[PDB]
Amino acid sequence: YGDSYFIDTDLNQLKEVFSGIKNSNEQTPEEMASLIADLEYRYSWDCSPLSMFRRHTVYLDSYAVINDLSTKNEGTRLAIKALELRFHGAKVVSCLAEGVSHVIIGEDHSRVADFKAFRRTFKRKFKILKESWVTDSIDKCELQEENQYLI
Amino acid sequence: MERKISRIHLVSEPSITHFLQVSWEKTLESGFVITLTDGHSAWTGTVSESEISQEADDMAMEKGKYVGELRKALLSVYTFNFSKESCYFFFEKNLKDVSFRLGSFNLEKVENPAEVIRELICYCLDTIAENQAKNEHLQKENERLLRDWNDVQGRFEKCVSAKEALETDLYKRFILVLNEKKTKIRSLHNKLLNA
Amino acid sequence: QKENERLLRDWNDVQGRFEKCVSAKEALETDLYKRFILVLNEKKTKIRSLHNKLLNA
Amino acid sequence: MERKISRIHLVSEPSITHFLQVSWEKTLESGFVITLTDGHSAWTGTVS
Repeated sequence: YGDSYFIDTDLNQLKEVFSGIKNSNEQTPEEMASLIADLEYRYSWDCSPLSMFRRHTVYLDSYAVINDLSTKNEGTRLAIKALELRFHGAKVVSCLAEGVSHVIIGEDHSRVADFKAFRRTFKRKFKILKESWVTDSIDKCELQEENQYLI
Repeated sequence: MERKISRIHLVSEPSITHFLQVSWEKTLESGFVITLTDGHSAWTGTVSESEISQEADDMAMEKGKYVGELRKALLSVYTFNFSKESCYFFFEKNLKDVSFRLGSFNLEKVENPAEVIRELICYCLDTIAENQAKNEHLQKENERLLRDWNDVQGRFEKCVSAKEALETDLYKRFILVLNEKKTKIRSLHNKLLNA
Repeated sequence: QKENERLLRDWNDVQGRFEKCVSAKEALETDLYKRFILVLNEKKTKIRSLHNKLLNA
Repeated sequence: MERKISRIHLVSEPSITHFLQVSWEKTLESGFVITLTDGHSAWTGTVS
């Protein structure tokens, strides 16, 4: 590819090389997230702010019916919190399967009894957190302790 | 000077609406002017600090619960009774199978059924109109705030998408360059342990 | 009144967060390449060495 | 249906505020009912 094994190289040199590599997306988003999560673990980039939620899979409770993709509550401040979670490395997901570590709750608690009930099913059990956990962690550039943000 | 107006009945005339009107200086607690009408006739009273505070002294009801119960009762179970001659008005807090006295006014009526009804209508029509003006202003103002909020939403979505694509794109290219180096290091490391 | 208060807060909110995000995005590409340069030059050092030794044997 | 209360002064009666009430089905043009009152008396009629 034209980065020289026999010479150690600069920003402009790897930029050129990167712009010459083709465009592709065969890696699954899930494969890719773990490649990134592993590289940031090896080289200690994992506390970097824009990756702080990398190890969080997150469901966002704007659906009036849990897991029904038809029931979106658009124009709520939860939409800004999904921009925020995505911007800082979270795997935001539109369906709550076994793979979820966190559920995020806004103003409308009309769903919390059913999250808590559905969570009785699970082998590894998600947390249910207030919106303010995402906010406070981004503002402090660092994962804030989840226990004060529970339910 | 402040004021409220409200529709009532009397058990003395069960079939028909009346209007109480309650007007006070600063608070309901300084004392006040009260006015009853059917739609035809002018009843009035003035009942002031020295004796409104005497109500919650003659009665077992304490000041907070009584003035609170009165603003529930008066300023919209309660039950209202008046007689036009005696000008006695009274009302009482009806409970489930017990019932106890709340208040009464020996009112004294006035001469101007019309002037009374005019001020009541003019108050409503003014208070209506000022609120529709405010409702336009806040509506405009907070269209601007939503209009703006929705645009920053849009731009933030563009920035979030550009940031995700920037990561996965850069890491995919890094992974390709890095992995080829790692594979060659492995191949050579093994090839060198062997030769 | 309620909707005005909410949106005045919420507008200040996403205005600040967005501009913080724009600045952070604009640093991100320098950051990643600085990290990659070093890792990739250290790997090249290991390849130079092992291939030189393999050539001599 | 629409109605609309409006407060007026008759030329006859400088100091009495009167109330004109109009009531109709969106086009005033279809005809309307009209009331006047002064807080003591009331009058009505209709236009087609």
